Amino acid sequence: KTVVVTTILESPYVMMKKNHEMLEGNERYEGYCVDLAAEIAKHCGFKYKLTIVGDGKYGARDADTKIWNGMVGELVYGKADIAIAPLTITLVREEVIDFSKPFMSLGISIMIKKGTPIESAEDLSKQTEIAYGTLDSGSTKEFFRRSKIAVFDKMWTYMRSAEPSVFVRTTAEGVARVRKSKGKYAYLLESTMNEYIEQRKPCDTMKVGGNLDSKGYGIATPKGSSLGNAVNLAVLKLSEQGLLDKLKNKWWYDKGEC
Amino acid sequence: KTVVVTTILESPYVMMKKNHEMLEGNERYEGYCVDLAAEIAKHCGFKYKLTIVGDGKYGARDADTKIWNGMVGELVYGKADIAIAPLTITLVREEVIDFSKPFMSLGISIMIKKGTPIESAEDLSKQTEIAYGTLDSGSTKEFFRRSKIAVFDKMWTYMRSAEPSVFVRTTAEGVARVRKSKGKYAYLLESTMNEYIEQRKPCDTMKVGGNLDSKGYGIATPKGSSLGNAVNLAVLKLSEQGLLDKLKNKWWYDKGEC
Amino acid sequence: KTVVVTTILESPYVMMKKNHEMLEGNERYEGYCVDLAAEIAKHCGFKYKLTIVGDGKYGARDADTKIWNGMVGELVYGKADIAIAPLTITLVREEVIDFSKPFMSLGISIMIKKGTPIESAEDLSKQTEIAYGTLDSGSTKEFFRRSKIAVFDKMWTYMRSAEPSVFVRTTAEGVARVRKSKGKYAYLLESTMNEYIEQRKPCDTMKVGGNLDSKGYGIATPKGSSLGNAVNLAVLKLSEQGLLDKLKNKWWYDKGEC
Ligand SMILES: NS(=O)(=O)c1cc2c(cc1Cl)N[C@@H](C(Cl)Cl)NS2(=O)=O
Ligand SMILES: NS(=O)(=O)c1cc2c(cc1Cl)N[C@@H](C(Cl)Cl)NS2(=O)=O
Ligand SMILES: NS(=O)(=O)c1cc2c(cc1Cl)N[C@@H](C(Cl)Cl)NS2(=O)=O
Ligand SMILES: N[C@@H](CCC(=O)O)C(=O)O
Ligand SMILES: N[C@@H](CCC(=O)O)C(=O)O
Ligand SMILES: N[C@@H](CCC(=O)O)C(=O)O
Ligand SMILES: [Zn+2]
Repeated sequence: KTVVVTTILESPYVMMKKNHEMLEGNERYEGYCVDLAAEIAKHCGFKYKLTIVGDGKYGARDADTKIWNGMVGELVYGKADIAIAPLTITLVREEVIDFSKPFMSLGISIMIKKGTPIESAEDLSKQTEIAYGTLDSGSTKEFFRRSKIAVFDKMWTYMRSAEPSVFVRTTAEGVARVRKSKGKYAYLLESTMNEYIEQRKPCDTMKVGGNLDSKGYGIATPKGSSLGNAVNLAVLKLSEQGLLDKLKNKWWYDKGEC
Repeated sequence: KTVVVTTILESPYVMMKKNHEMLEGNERYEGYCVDLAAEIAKHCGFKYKLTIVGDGKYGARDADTKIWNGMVGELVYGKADIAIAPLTITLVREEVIDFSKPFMSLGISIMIKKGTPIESAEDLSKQTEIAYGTLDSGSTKEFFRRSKIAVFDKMWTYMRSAEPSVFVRTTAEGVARVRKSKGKYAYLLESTMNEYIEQRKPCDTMKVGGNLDSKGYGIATPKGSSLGNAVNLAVLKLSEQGLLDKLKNKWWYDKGEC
Repeated sequence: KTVVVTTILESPYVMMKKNHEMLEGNERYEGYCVDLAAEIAKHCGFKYKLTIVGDGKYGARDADTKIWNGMVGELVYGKADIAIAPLTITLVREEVIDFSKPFMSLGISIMIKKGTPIESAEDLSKQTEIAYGTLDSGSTKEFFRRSKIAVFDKMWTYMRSAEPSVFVRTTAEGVARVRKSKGKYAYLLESTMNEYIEQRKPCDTMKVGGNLDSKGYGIATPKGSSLGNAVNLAVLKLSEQGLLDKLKNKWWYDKGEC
């Protein structure tokens, strides 16, 4: 039984392998999460099909509709057997899907175009010149939507009324937006992505500040999926074998272009 | 059946005719909106009675009570069939009443007694010496109250807290307050009134800076009224036949005194 | 359902990005109306497909055939769910389609090559040296065609009978013609496009005089469409949150080249 892995195009976790669009199969993709999926499938002894979540969303439960979209939805509604993505372990997702132990640590972080007078979330919150937003339908946005933390809950008050929307559809759009914004837009996103981008040409962005929180990417499987246990042990195996570090190095730093 | 037209004594939209005491019914009044109402009535083929809004207000929803006052309330509660007044098309209002397309454009503008060291909203927001307020129960106030724009949020933060109240009940009061404040009061009001006032003796006020927002006056009708369509088309007709411009010229600039 | 947004390639409202040779769906497009469509959609919470009106016309009822072309037609004949375009609210159009409140004001204005012996429509109406025309199949043409106003009537009389046609198929054609005409052609186009063009290199054109009239672009939906309401409310929300002015700034002025 081929495990349907839901994942999302998000560098460097999962990326079309240059010139593999026209291709098919898992080999098309590359990235930390593709390798991870590999080491996971190998350690759990399963065949998997990497599928890119249709709506290209990580997963959020639509308010009112209550319907999970993105990779979470995939798992929740049985469209996918497992999500091997920079899928943030969050409480609201862990209620509806299972998460392996984190295979990666990240925090919400601020990406700014280099030179933006922003050193912290506080800075962002304390000012108006510089818009900032998050991926919509992602844990970051939810982090802010939900945070009682005075500075975030506020950053949210701003972001949620912000217009144009400070929310971007994709990390690339946030990043593009930061780059295109002449520093007038700060993108709140996961330090791992932020760190990846920081290391990619045009190298005009950087992570400033520490992370606004600490979380992890877990491999998500549907609630009570039998894969969960295997995958979880796999992740831990992988972690202890230094594979995750090896992978993170491979995908973040070994290709550093800055 | 005689259309009850709610309107508001607001120059030069609706004004008691110099005599007026010797006149009855519609003929008491003259002004852009009286003329507009005449042509709207003629073009929608209804007989109407101009009636001034009891509370002389345009209309805002009372927080807590959620009751609408002013012309909006007159429509909302079925005291009037139509509002033909410089009634600003706003989101909260369009939610409870219908507006023809705007028959007049306006923006929130600043009226200052001539010679006030203010050239913009940013200026007012940046200082404390010159008070500034808007008509309460009006769209200008609601604009600031609901504005997320840094400068206006600041301004609203100030105005909402200003003591004594920077808000006025009538434009006449705001205008008087400007004229009497020796430049210590800037009146945030709609450019149309501001322009009109600018052009009337004592010619001591002026609009400064551009409009803070762009909006329109719409002939309002109760949500889902039949008149709405007719009135809307009549407004478009009147607009296109140049009547609106002819009326605006007649009432704003033909009478100019400065 | 995915709302089908008809709109028109008209800078800066809707324009092909720059690599629209590598993007799909809505991201191929950029511009004020593209941004407008996005927030409109985000606020009305619908998915949309931007689709450029086939005939690249705005909408005019073909005399004799009585068939609406352009985006009006697209809406009138059910090909589009909504037009998010510099579509002029006009009487004839509101008779067949629904317009939101205007999301942008404009007036018919005269674009002349900078330094053209023209300062007004009266000026144009008085002379024959400077040809002037409008966009054909536009509200601007129809304004003149249908104008009862002596001057615009004379101008119409002139334009309709001017040879070669003073009318142009596109704004670019009109603009090019202004430029190429060494100032012997005045383009009567909406102030907004006039202003946009003014702001674009070669900066050889300018809006002269006031507008001949005042109208707005509204987001159009088929008559009695459910969307109309939400979109109208969206437009108002957006307008009040300063979005439309931000967009206007972003697309007109923030890239100003003159
Ligand atoms: N940085 S940290 O060690 O304090 C830290 C780490 C994690 C925290 C919280 C904190 Cl304060 N949350 C967990 C979530 Cl998955 Cl429930 N992940 S974590 O990276 O181990
Ligand atoms: N300039 S103005 O305020 O007098 C003005 C504005 C509009 C008018 C007419 C006039 Cl006279 N027409 C409407 C059309 Cl949509 Cl029926 N639009 S408008 O910009 O609000
Ligand atoms: N300044 S502008 O022309 O771009 C403009 C005009 C109107 C906007 C917003 C903007 Cl940004 N909002 C609408 C709503 Cl208030 Cl009914 N009216 S408008 O005058 O056509
Ligand atoms: N990793 C995030 C997506 C990126 C973000 O939200 O910043 C998630 O699972 O929702
Ligand atoms: N036209 C405004 C009143 C004037 C103002 O608010 O300044 C309204 O409809 O509320
Ligand atoms: N916006 C216009 C087109 C341009 C023009 O007519 O000048 C319309 O809706 O017809
Ligand atoms: Zn390969």
